[PDB]
Amino acid sequence: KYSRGPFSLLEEINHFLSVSVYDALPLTRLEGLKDLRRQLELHKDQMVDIMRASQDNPQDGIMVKLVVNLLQLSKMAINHTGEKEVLEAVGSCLGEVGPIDFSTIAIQHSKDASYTKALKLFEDKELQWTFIML
Amino acid sequence: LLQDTNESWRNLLSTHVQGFFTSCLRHHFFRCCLDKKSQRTMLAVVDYMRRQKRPSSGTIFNDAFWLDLNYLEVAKVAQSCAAHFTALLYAEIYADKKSMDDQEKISSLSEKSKEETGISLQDLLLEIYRSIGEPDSLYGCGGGKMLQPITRLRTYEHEAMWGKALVTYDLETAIPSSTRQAGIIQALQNLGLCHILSVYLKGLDYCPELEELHYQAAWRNMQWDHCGTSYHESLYNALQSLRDREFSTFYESLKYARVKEVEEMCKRSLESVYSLYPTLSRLQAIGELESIGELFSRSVTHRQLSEVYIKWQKHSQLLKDSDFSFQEPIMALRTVILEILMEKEMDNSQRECIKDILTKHLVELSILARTFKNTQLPERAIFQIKQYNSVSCGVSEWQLEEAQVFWAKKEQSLALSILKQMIKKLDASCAANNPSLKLTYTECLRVCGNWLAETCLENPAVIMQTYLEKAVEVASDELRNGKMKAFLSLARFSDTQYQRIENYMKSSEFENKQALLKRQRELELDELALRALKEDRKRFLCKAVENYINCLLSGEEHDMWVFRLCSLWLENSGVSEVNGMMKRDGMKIPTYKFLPLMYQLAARMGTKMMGGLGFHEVLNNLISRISMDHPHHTLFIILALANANRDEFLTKSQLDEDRTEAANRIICTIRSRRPQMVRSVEALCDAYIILANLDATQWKTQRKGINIPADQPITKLKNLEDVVVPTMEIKVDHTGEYGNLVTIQSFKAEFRLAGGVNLPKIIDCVGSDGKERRQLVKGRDDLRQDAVMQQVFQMCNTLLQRNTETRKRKLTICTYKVVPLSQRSGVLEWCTGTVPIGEFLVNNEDGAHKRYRPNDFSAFQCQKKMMEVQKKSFEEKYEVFMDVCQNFQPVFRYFCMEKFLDPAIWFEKRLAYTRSVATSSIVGYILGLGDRHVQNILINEQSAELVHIDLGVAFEQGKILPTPETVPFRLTRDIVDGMGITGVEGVFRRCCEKTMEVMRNSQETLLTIVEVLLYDPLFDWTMNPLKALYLQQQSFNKVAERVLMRLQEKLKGVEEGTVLSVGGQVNLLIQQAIDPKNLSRLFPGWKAWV
Amino acid sequence: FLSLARFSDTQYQRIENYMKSSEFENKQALLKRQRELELDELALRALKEDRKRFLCKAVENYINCLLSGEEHDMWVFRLCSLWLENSGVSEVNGMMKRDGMKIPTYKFLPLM
Amino acid sequence: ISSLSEKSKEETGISLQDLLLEIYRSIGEPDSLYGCGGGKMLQPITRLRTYEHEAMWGKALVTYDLETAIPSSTRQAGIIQALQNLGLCHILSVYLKGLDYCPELEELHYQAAWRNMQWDHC
Amino acid sequence: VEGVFRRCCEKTMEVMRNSQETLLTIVEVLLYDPLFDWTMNPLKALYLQQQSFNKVAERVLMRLQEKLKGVEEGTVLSVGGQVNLLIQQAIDPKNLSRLFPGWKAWV
Ligand SMILES: Nc1ncnc2c1ncn2[C@@H]1O[C@H](COP(=O)(O)OP(=O)(O)OP(O)(O)=S)[C@@H](O)[C@H]1O
Ligand SMILES: [Mg+2]
Ligand SMILES: [Zn+2]
Repeated sequence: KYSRGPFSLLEEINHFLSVSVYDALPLTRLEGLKDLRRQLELHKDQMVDIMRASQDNPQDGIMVKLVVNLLQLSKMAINHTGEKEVLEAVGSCLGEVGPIDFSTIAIQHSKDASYTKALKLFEDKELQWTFIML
Repeated sequence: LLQDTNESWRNLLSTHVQGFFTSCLRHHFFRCCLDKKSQRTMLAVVDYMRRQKRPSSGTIFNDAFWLDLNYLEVAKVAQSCAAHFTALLYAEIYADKKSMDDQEKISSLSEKSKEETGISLQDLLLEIYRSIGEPDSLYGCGGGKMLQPITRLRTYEHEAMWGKALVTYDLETAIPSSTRQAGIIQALQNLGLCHILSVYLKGLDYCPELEELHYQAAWRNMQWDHCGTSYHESLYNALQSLRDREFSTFYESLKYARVKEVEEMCKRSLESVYSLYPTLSRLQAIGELESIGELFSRSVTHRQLSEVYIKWQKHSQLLKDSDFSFQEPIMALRTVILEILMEKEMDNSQRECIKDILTKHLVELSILARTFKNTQLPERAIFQIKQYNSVSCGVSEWQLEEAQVFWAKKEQSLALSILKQMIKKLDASCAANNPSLKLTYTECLRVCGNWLAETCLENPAVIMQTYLEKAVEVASDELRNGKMKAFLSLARFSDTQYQRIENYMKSSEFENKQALLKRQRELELDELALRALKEDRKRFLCKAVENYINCLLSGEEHDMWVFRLCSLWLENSGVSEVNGMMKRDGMKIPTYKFLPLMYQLAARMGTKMMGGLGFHEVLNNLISRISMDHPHHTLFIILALANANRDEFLTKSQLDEDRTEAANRIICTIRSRRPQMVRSVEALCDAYIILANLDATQWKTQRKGINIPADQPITKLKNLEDVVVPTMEIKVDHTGEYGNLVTIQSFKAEFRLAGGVNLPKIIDCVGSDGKERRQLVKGRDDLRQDAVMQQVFQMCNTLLQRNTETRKRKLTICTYKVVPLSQRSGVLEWCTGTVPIGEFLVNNEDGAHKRYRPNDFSAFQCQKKMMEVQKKSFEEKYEVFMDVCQNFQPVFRYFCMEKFLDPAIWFEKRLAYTRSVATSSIVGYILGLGDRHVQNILINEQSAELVHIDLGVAFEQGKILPTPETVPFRLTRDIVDGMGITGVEGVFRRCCEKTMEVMRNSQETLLTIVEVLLYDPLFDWTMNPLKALYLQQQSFNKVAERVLMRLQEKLKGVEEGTVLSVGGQVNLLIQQAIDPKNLSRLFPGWKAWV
Repeated sequence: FLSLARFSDTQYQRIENYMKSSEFENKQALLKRQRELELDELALRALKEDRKRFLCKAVENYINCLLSGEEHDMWVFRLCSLWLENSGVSEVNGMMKRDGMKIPTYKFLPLM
Repeated sequence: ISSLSEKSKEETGISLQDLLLEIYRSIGEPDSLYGCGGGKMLQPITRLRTYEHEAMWGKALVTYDLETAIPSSTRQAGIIQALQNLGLCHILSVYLKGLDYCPELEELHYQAAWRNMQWDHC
Repeated sequence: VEGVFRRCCEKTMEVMRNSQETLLTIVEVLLYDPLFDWTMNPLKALYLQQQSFNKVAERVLMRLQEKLKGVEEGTVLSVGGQVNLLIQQAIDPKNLSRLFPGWKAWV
């Protein structure tokens, strides 16, 4: 993983989200959650830099995206074998960010980019229904 | 529904769906209390149907009614399902449909909806806006239920009016006991009445929320005796076990609290970001407690405590813009943590370090509470500091903080007495020789001098000689910052005295006194007094300029004071001392700080006063150094100065020729430094000028793009790697490297036309990367006014971003780079994705007023009627305008409805639009902006924000025109309609108030900037008969003085001889802008009906 | 009566200040340097008519206020200032002759 | 005054400023109390008296709650007076009930009882 | 001037502020009196120490309005701040030294 150079806080969070793109079960994310918490608590000047960089487009902010991803992951962990272990790790990582002003009011859930492009490919209403059903 | 005929399916489905939604809204009955899954399924069905184009084409509003639905019930159901944004959208749709239906035949709509459907529109809107969490929107919800005690209490809690909330909670008994007692406890806690709260809780001993507040008070007051687990109960148990050294229970309780808080948060629907903040604050507090757990577990060392305090300070810096309601519990927990650690130390060496850490934390808490206009908490923190940090030396920073706290409470006598006692003790103890106490001594002297100047309790001579000059003389990053602050304070006081002495010399009283003696020892006495006054004025000027120069050297926080420094230098050009100190120490100022004033500094240069201390020589040296350090920011301005009269040369006064000679000299110097870059920039400017002069009337009707003729030199230019794209904004670099910047590569062959009288040309410039930028090349037009107006807009944007309240709301002014090239030639950035509001609204082919409401009057009819009624009296104008407005309804609310189908995105874009309108209106009023017609305002399709263009008319020069402009800004019916159902109420009014407050707090900076701009010789801003005729198809010194006085009155709030608050001034501006009486008298080309 | 008189006086003073303002002089001078002249004449006549109407309403309500009671006898100064400045206005003189002569005489003593 | 006051305190043990403040407080003239100034104004009791003179009952209540070195009877009397003068009748009654767990204390209790029409207490 | 004097000055200035319109009307009536020669002339100036009228009257009226509103040196001031400015200007030894000897500033 650490080939071609080390990772910064922004790169670590991007890697965490990219891994989070596909998640079979919430319990498999415990070690990644612990590593993310350690990285967040180790570097906060880089967190200030990230917040400053995301000022221009607060909607695409990395920190609010990470927070909503963690919240969705905790939602998916309800009523499972590793419910409390995942919840503790999520709370541990959310304690690092704290109540930062994200300059957003609307939570934007992650949406697949390929799905939207595939929908745009079809120009007929009947074809789109076929694609979605298949 | 797609293949439905005779509307049988439509009627059946509409009836059944309406029955289902009505059944969902009951409360058992025969059919009620349906599961939320079915309600969500039906809401998804409705949302899917809303986004589908109907077979009869039409509009999005038409597409919303696939089925005949009562959207108020659907909105209420969506609100019950925690889908707040779609609930608001459906409520807006229902209101619009009800208005449209009524026109065929909020309070009135609310009572009607209550009469038939049993649901009040105003109450539903209030509930939705409360659930969303936006603070400004709550103000404009309605006025029907303002008298109810619950609404008043919620308003008081929102505004942190804790005394009013406490009084109302005590007074009202009809409120349920649980809510009443919870509010009383919260208000008592927020007022710092900890002992009163404890005794009140003891009295109540004669619901889970009561125990929750009990535990919160117990852990906040460190009682340690009051004994599913809740949050504050877990925190109290963890603190008790931490004191008892039971680490296992401590960690177990913290883990349980983490799990419970995260589970409670994730159980919610997670619609708005504002619902996440309290959970984040609680999790941060738990994390900090767990962090100190290990520090308590092992041996305590000074390095570990310093590191944990540094971590706390960094993570608090992360929370700079957070609300006080989220920062305060964390600070309280930190204070309790430090107090417990100090209690359980039993080691004198570490106890002193813990005491220092606690003192620093409490000073920071006092500062934070003062920044939020809170007064009880700073006093409590100072009391705690006194309790722990018992003082006998009598000199400390926390005493200065106590003086600041007392000043914040309007008790100026106590603060001044404390600060003077500190000053005398510092003077007696040592002659400012202790390195630790130098900063405190300087800060105390500076603050006391400023306070005495503010309260007018001491004469200027005593204040200058005893406090400010002494503070400068007393005075390593902290020392540098203190030096900068002291220099700024001394410069400001000297400038104030110099301005007072100059105002007296220029006043009418002085001239009357002089003329009285005009009609023998009296003349000698007058001459002596005049000489003494001139000497004092020169001394104050020299001191102010020197201290401004010193302030600019030692810091960067006060950079905007370069405007005042340059104004002082320019006005007193003939003074040798000012020129001498600008030559000696002024040149040591970093060059990038002069960039905002580059236009004025370049326009002021000449070749008349040449000498060792001559003004022109020093100015030329400064300009040369600035251009050498930042060639990308200044070369275009200097070259445009040199190429003022190159248009006629390319096609086929003493001040002007001196300016041209100076520009040529600077160009020669830069070319001697960088020849290739200068040559390439000159070639690019020549190509741009030649392109502008090209006739375009041949392809006037063409709109598909025109190939640039091969004879144009612009096509030949290729791979200019030493030239950056002129229309692209460049970040200022303190270092002069500028290694990685996008450079011009080529120009696309095709060019388009944007319309208008002069037919400007749009061209595409592909840079070093694949991206290309569209540029608008304008000929036979002056863009320097636009450039300076954009400079003003950038300064105002800096002011708005600096202030916390305007930074949180993202209040900004949209700007575009303008690069003037000659007297009548220039190039400016073309905004991408922006369409004029007039093009969207009153287009003849596919305008919004035609697609929606096709039975109303056309824009042509309205324009014809308003032009016909031009010659008649005011009564006829008013009657015709009212008749037109009756038959021309606003349509602009559909822009965001049709461009953004997602309710959350739609809400965000509408809020951005409202904030942009408020900021632009306030900023334009402050600058006296005019000619704000429909074609001069653009709206970005992606962001739904407004961009103001064509900045030629400003400083209230439109009121001198025939048919004068009688509105501060454009607030017509379409603009207000775009804001939503609430209109100007709510978000718009509060954003206007915030912007006006920021303008008021920075009146001196704005006044200095405008004074520098207006007195620029090349800035043509005064209205002339030729420009007046074109717009609608020395006296300069006194005009500028009158304009500056009017601007100062605007900034101070003086309207027609009466001083007004920010809210009152905003209320006056809004009512003047929306008044149909003023709108009827306006020019028909302004299109007030739109 | 006092409230109505005060509001009318405020409006009249606003129109007088605008007429005496430097912005009005600048607009007139700029126009000097032909439908614009006709529009300016119409606007000036309308402004003068509004000023006269506001002055008449203010004077009438001041006179009515002085008749009703003695709590606001200090406004005779404002009433007489309005009368003296607009001495050529026939309506003000008529109002002073008809209802101004029904005011008690002792209220005019301070500015005798 | 300050130099004279400190010299007099050094020689005869009497502070001129404090004596003047006591005399002016005994006289009763309101505007005269602002003439006396010095380092004694920062004492909590002087600030509380100034607050009560100006009827700034919120500041007086906050200061009475915050300061603990003040004698208990004076603290309780000031707290009760500030609570009553702010209209917080219910809060005052619950505070008095909590205090159950001095002749001035029962005097204030009787005043609150007759003001609040609490006829049950005897 | 730190006791009764300052508070009485504040009360009187507050009364003057609350009745700015009344005082302005009274002074407007007085200043336009044809027989009231309030303006200064060189004869009176020489005797004291051994149209333009409309402009000076308007300037005096606007200065009085500024005083009544509280605007000093272009800055709006509270009653206490204005009284503080007036007292410190009156007791200023520099202004007293610059005054005419017949005024007897030392007395
Ligand atoms: N920065 C810009 N971005 C996008 N469009 C622009 C910009 N500046 C000007 N335009 C458009 O260019 C056209 C003409 O611009 P103007 O500078 O207003 O020309 P003009 O001299 O004002 O003639 P007009 O507009 O017919 S009165 C209009 O359609 C404007 O909307
Ligand atoms: Mg235009
Ligand atoms: Zn039911």
